[PDB]
Amino acid sequence: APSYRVKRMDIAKNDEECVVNAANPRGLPGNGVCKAVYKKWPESFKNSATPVGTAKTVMCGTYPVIHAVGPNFSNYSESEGDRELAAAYREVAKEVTRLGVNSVAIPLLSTGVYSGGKDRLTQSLNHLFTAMDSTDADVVIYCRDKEWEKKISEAIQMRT
Repeated sequence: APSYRVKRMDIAKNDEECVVNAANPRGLPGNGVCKAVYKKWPESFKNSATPVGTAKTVMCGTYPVIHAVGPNFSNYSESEGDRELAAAYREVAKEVTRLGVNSVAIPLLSTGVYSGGKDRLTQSLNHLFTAMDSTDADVVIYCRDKEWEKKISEAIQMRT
């Protein structure tokens, strides 16, 4: 079983053994988290395009960057987007297990510019939990908003 913590800081500064990028299907530098990952690990974007609902790892030496493509809710129904978001997280979990890493830095997928204007903290975080519960990794969730940090921490505390 995994452990979970939350940090309010730039995920490009993580101290974990791998990072999950909030990637786009074209493999482009993007904005937000995706652009912060591109700035720190630009070589991880070599042939990183992957479809919505999937994850694709590009290694930077022995440091994995796991590009996870959540849906943009502006282009999906709520129910189809929800399924694709759950799927992206399941694919992250499978990659984390395959890579044998002890810890993983992970942002909340399909928030911000992919959220369709809606607050998707609970939705996205719950799909993260469901997927990562199948691993034994130390999971560190990264956010930038102080209010989201508090809500993620409270959600973590009331699972155990």
